[PDB]
Order: sequence, then structure tokens, then C-alpha cells
Amino acid sequence: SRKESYSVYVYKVLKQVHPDTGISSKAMGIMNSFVNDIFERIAGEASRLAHYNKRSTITSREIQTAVRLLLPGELAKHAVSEGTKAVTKYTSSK
Amino acid sequence: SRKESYSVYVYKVLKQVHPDTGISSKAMGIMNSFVNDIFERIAGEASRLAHYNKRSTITSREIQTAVRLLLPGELAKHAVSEGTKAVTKYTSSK
Amino acid sequence: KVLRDNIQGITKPAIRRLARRGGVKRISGLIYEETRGVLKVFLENVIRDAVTYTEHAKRKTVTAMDVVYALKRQGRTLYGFGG
Amino acid sequence: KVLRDNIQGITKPAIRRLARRGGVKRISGLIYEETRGVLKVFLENVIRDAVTYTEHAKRKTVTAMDVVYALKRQGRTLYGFGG
Amino acid sequence: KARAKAKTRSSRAGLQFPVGRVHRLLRKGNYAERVGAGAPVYLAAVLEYLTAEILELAGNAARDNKKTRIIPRHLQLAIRNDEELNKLLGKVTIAQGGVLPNIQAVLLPK
Amino acid sequence: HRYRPGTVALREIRRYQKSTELLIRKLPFQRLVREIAQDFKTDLRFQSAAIGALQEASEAYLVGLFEDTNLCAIHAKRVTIMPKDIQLARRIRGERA
Amino acid sequence: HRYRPGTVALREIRRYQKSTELLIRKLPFQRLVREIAQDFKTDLRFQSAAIGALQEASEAYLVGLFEDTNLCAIHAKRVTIMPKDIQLARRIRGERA
DNA sequence: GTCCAGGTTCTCCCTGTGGTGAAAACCAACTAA
Ligand SMILES: [Mg+2]
Repeated sequence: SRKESYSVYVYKVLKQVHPDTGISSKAMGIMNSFVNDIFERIAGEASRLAHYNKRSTITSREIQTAVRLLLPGELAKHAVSEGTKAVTKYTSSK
Repeated sequence: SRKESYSVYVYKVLKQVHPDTGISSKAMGIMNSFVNDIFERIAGEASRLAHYNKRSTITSREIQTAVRLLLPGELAKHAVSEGTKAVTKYTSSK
Repeated sequence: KVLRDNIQGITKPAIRRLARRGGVKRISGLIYEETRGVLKVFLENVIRDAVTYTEHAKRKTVTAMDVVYALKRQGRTLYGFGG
Repeated sequence: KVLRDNIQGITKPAIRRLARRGGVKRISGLIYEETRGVLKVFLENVIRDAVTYTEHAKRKTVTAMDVVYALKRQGRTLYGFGG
Repeated sequence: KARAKAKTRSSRAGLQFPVGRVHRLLRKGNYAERVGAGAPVYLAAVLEYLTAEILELAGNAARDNKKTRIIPRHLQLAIRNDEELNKLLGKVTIAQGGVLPNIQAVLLPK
Repeated sequence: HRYRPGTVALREIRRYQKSTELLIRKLPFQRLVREIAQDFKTDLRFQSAAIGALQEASEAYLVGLFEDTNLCAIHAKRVTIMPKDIQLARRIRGERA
Repeated sequence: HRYRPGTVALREIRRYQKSTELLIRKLPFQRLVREIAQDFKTDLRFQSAAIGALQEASEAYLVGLFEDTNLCAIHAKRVTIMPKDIQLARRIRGERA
């Protein structure tokens, strides 16, 4: 049937910073399974952040704390500020 | 307010195999926090067993597999058979 | 099905070639009876954790995500096969 | 509030006494500048993970379950204080 | 009757990873009961920064060894070349990669 | 009268492997956390069961380090630990990148 | 003509740190899993991407072991690894109780 | 210094993998309350 994936959304990032670059099949699955794992670390730490503060709600604040825990040092400085651009751009729209 | 605990249910096990034995306050909290941790290992592996087999249901089969993973060797032989007694006794009742 | 003498299938150069990937120049002749021991310890803590997943879904085939889920359990994550 | 020279608060016998609990008879005089380094690495990976919990609930006090939640994150569980 | 132009929420934030697909993987993964409207936006950005940062580094190692496509060896070698990317994936095996070239400089020949 | 070297030392090993006391004292370890916490957020409070959650976790790491240090010192035909041992103890576990 | 000892050896280190090939062959590693699986459940099948998920995980462990073995051999003023090194390599990480 | 061994580069032929183009399917977004 249908296997959902993140394979298509890699070519929309691979062709942003290296537009003359292909990527193999068996290397797609790593960047596929990199996403699904780094998804449920951030979600599965934001999930356990909901119980620790007695709320049933995953806000966009709780994903920010569950990225300042998993990412160390200098990735935790960029991937926070690479999200709050994509939210402030999002909320000024619609 | 109310802090739920497993402290009372230790005296109902401490006075089963050592009926002439007390237990201190700061040693209760270890056997308190032993329970809450060994709770969410078994639940939090039975939880992730629900997604791996695409069911929304925690059965009493899934707790049995999430005890044969966390407990090693000879504890995994007893704590399985110390549960299926307490289920077969339970289901023949009611 | 039973096929024995296959801890002796990890041959004498194929442990030397694994030694060369670790950056090892000179080895002894008594690593070969140590490596086969440490290897079967590592496969008696993965297959023992993999089969309890495959038995739990009542499958007869230990599939690709099963082993990755077993290696997820020990804290040694394997990418590239899913999971 | 700022109080410096307190990585030097881990005194010379109190690293020797920790060495004796590990089962160590004879030590060098250059562990003392190694232990204080490996200790402050371990507290810059717990307090950095503890404060992000206490800031998240907008508390000003890093409470007892916070540190246990930080040690839950690294894979070194601490019993006895809750959590 | 008809309706308006369906503008996807990935195009309303300037991202590439979806937000519609992430927002049903926070309500069918039992992470919590309520999931805010901004949370799968913010998470699809952090999935998009870190997908670039490997492939930025995976593009260079493909180029430095004269390759058009990125095989997993480059993903093996883009990781563990960068320091802070390695400390994220310090426990993680990448399939079909081997290791970095390394000698301890004591085994050099005499 | 005069003990040989390695006699008062071995009295300490069976002493401290028996007690449960605090080896790192409280206030010269409490003030260590008031240096690392100042960077990430100034003006924080600490519950004393959380400082003690660190004083029984930092002492849970060095004892786990030194007992894995002393394996190396015995391994190099020595009985003395050295700071080349710890820096190679941590590289094996992956506790330092 | 005649290589010295340590010359053909160092050619192997830069050789195998470059390739991505399989070092443990398939069928003398596939049959190793048909010994350990027989205890826990007889008559099991294996997908070949799951055997290969082990052949790239067992080779992910020994190379992680030998590179942490060779730190010990250099540490004892030697260039030769010995089975007292591995049995002390694993005791430091906690990979054997 | 010197000779040779195993390697590295260059080229030509061949294959497998990938990037894409087209239909189907399903989910995400919009609408009315
Ligand atoms: Mg109405």
C-alpha cells in the first residue's frame, strides 16, 4: 500500500545548497531514517515535557525546549533561530 | 495536595516475606522510585510495542513481551509466571 | 535446522581484516579464540532481543525493522534499514 | 552571584577519597588537574539540560525532579529523589 | 460550489518539509492530546535545517572525491568529520560506511 | 610503628567501600553549580534535594570513572593511575568527543 | 624485494580504511545466526536485509572494539594487541557483566 | 642514489541506479457553526 516517507522532501533540500548533486537510493534511506529518528526524539521529548508540566498540549514552545535538549552546543543556537523564522513568517501569513 | 505513591503497597509486600522487619523513610523512596521507573520502562516499551504493530491497544500480551525484554535471564522466567497466575486467578473471578 | 561448527566460520583472515579496519598493525594468534567469544556474546544479546519482537507479533520471519528495534534497545542505533 | 576558584573546591584528599572508593591504591599527582576537568564536563551537560526544564515551566528554582529528569535524558538514572 | 485556492502550510512558512504530514504525526503518535498549530511548523523547520547540514557536508565530500551522487560513504564521512554533528550521532552506526581513515602514528614503519 | 607504603592505603579501600557517607562536601560542591548555572541563566534558585541529586550523581561518575581508570593502570603493568589513563578511559566509552 | 615486518601491514591499514566492502563473508556469517536462533525458537526464517542488518552491525562492533583495543596495546608500550586487552577493553565500557 | 613492486590515473565499454514524468490515492485545507 502506501509507505509515507521524507524522501521527496530531501530533493527539495538537496537542490537548495548543492544544485548539481544527486543522491543514491541507499543513502536516501539514511536521510529518511535520520528524519524519523530525529523526529521522535524531539516529539518524544516534547511528549514527556507535556506530562512533566501537567498539560495535554504540545505547543510550539515545547518543541523549542525539546531541541535545546537534544542538539548540543552550536546546533542548538541555529536550529532554534532556524525555526522562529519559519514561525514568524508563518503567522504573519494566513 | 495529593502525591500518589507506592509506599503503602510496600508494607503489604514487606510484611509478606519478612514480617518482623521495618523499613526506613529514605529507603522507602528508593523502593518508591524503583517502582515508578520500572513502571515506565515496561509501559514505555509496551507503548512503543503498540506503534510497531499498528494497534492502539495495550493488551495483557504486550506487557508480557515488555517484561521479557527488560528483565534478564532468570527474572524473565519468574516474573512472567508470577503474572499469569495473577491473571488466571483474576479472570476466573468476577 | 542445525548447522554446527559455524562460530568457526569467522575465519582467520576475516578477523585480521577487521583488525586492520580498526587501525591495528600486529596481532596475536590468541585473539581468534577471543573474538569468536565476544562475537557470540553480542549475537546472544540481539537475537534474544529480536525474536521476542517477532514472536510478539506472531510472525515467523524476523524482519529488517526487528533487528533495528533490538539495536535500538541496547543503545547502538543502526540507520539505513529503516526504524 | 559570582564565586570563582571553586573548581579548586574539589580538594586534593576528596579526589583521593573518591579514588579509594573505586578500588585504587596508588595515584599520580596529575589526576587532580584531570578530574576537575572531567567533572566540569559532566556538570556542563546536566545543568545545561536541567535549566531548560526549569526555564520551560518558568520556575526560578531548579527543583529535585528537574535534575533527575536531566539524568533521565543522558541514560544515567538516579533513584531516591523521585522521578 | 467551489472554494478558494488551497495554499499549503509548507508554502506559507517558507519551508520544504511538510507541516500537514508532521501535524498528523503528533496526533497519531500519542505524544500528547493537544498539538498546537505552530508546533509542526516549528518542527518541520528543525527537520529542515538538519537535513541541509548533513547534505551540505555530504555535497562537499562527493565533490572532493569527484562524484555526482552522494553514496552512503559520504554520509558516513560527512558525519564524524564535523565535530558537533558527531556528538549528536555519537552512538549511531551508519550502514555501509566503514570508518574514517585513522592511524595512531605509533604504528608507522621502522 | 612505621607503616610501609601501601598499608595505610589499603586500609582506606576497605574503609570507603563500606560507608555511604558524602565524600565531596556540600558547600564546596554547591558553589561549583553556582559557576556553571550562571552562564545559561543568571539568578536561579536550587532546591537542596537537587544539589544533592548532583552530589550523588557526580560522585556516581568519578567512582565509575576511577574504577574504570584503575583497570588501565593495572593493565600497563603498573599500580599507579596517570592522566593518560583517564583520557583514554573516556575515549573508550565515548564520554568525550 | 623482501618487505620488512610492518610494511605490508601498514599497506592494509590504509587499504581497508578506504573501502566499504564486506569483510566477514555472507554465508559463513549467515550460518552463525542459524546457531543462536535455534535456541530461542526453532524453524525461523530470515529476510536477507535482516542478516545484512547484522553483518553491518557485528562488523560495527568489532571495529569499534579493536580500535578501542589498540588504544590499550599502545598504552602498555606495545604495538601488539593481546586477549588481556580486549577483556579489559570491555570491562571499561560495561559491555560484559 | 637505484630498481622494482603495487598503486594511481586515464580511457573505453558496459550496467545499474537515479531522477523524472504520469496517474492514483489520500490528506490537508477550507468552509459554516
Ligand atoms: Mg448552527
